[PDB]
Amino acid sequence: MIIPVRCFTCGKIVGNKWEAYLGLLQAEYTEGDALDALGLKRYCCRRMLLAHVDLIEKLLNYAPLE
Amino acid sequence: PYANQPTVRITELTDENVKFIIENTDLAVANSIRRVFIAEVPIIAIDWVQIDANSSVLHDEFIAHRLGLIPLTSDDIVDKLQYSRDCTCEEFCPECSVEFTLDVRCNEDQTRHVTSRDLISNSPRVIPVTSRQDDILIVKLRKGQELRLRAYAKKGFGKEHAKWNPTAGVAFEYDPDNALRHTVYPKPEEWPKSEYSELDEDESQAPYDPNGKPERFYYNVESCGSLRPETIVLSALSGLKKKLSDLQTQLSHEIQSD
Amino acid sequence: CLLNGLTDRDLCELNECPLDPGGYFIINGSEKVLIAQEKMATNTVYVFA
Amino acid sequence: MNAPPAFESFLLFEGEKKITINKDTKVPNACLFTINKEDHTLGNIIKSQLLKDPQVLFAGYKVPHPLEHKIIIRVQTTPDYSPQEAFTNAITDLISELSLLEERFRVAIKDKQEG
Amino acid sequence: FRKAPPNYAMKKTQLLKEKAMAEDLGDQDKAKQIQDQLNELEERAEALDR
Amino acid sequence: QQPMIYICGECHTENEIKSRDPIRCRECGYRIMYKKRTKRLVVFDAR
Ligand SMILES: [Zn+2]
Ligand SMILES: [Zn+2]
Ligand SMILES: [Zn+2]
Repeated sequence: MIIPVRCFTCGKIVGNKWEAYLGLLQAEYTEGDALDALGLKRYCCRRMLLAHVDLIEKLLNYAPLE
Repeated sequence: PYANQPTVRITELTDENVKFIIENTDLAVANSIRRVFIAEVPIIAIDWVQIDANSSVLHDEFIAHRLGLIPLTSDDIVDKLQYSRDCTCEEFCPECSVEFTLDVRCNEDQTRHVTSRDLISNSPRVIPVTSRQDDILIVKLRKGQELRLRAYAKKGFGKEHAKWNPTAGVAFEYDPDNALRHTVYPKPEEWPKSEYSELDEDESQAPYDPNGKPERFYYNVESCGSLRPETIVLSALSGLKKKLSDLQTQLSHEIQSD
Repeated sequence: CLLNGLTDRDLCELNECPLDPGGYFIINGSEKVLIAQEKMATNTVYVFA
Repeated sequence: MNAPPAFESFLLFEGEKKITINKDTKVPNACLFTINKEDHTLGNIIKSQLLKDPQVLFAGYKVPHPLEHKIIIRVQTTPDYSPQEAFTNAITDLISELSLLEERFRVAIKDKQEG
Repeated sequence: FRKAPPNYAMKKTQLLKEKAMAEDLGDQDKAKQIQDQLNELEERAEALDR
Repeated sequence: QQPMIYICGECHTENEIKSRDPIRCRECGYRIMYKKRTKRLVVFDAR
């Protein structure tokens, strides 16, 4: 529902990289290049950004008030 | 009938990871230092979260869980603080803990991004990693929601929980050529040469070596950002030395009592 | 139904998600679904032995 | 619901001894050291150090059960060298070695930074 | 006195307006209901975009 | 002196509801309303 804070297997902080990864994908980069541009060497930490689903948006659509 | 004279040589020192080499030491010592790197390294981290008003879309415990995982720079504070369990006072005293406060409320129309930068610490030096590269996203708030809480941090080590795990990933590897045959390749040609392999590209693996002991352990400790890597190594060495010292004292007392 | 051809905006505002397949009744506040039963086709001659 | 707390793996409980010596009877000069609230970290290195010592005929540790935080170290020396002093010597030299390693690592770092 | 659109009844208000327009056979009432529904939809779209 | 404040379903407006009273929002008028968080010492361990 939200990007984790750390890679389950490794432990490297990955939570602070979701917005950057999205920006890099948006401008021109491709995933395979954006991932190493952020500095994710081990394939264990890449699954965090590739596989992660972003449901928090759908959750925010149900605004309590206004 | 005594110990050995290990040597050390750093190959790559940065503010993010350290790659060094240890020579003339036993495998047990190397792997033990590794396990101390991962498990027994003092570090600060959030451990007590009191939530006063949480109107976000995530659970109450989700916020505390995430806040448990945000690293905190402890370069010179972990050594000074004392474990809360061994403190001699009630409530989280500043001498034995670091307090945190967070109070955000999405008023404008655009969705907020409550990042670690909202964690206003009382102490100057104990802050999340934002000094010098976005910040750890905690939760997203929408107009009308709010999140008020305060949490305290305390010293622990990875063995108790992962939050106290300073190292991202320790790359430990010795004898890059399979000279001691500790592993048997069914088809050696099919395997790629190790980064530390001195062997040329023709031969697949070094010839067997009967009278050969493991030396030249290669380390690639990688700090998560809480402590500096060389600081992790120094703390691990000091902690292991202390554990041995305590054990020796206990054994001495036991023998004397007998 | 009240959500016949309704945009995802209104669905979200009605505390419902656009992904819900639907096609299930609400009795006493429980989602009831009818299992498709099967039987022998009618008006067809079968010769069993 | 019955998950034990995380502090039971390293913190001693009131009344439990950190280290207990128990002489064995099957062979002369053989003792079993029992350590509470420890793991392979603090047993494997001692095992190796005891192996280095030539006067130590047998040396080995074990973990009775992973869920239990306890280890047993068995040591058997020549008749003229009690296992207690073997253990003390092993720990003393191991501490000396780690201190020397720390000093060398520190000097290597301080030289690596602009040097 | 309290205006209707505020704040969570946008979809309910739109459905009510559509139902009233469908029920009403008058042309002027139908046009007014359609215009009100279109205005409500536009306001909701603007709020969502913001 | 606690009148057991409630939160309207869709208005998200507070209401003062006492015993032996209908459950409705002060305005519009709906039949759904949730309670407000306790005031107790909700303390979690970030474990
Ligand atoms: Zn990973
Ligand atoms: Zn204190
Ligand atoms: Zn009402």
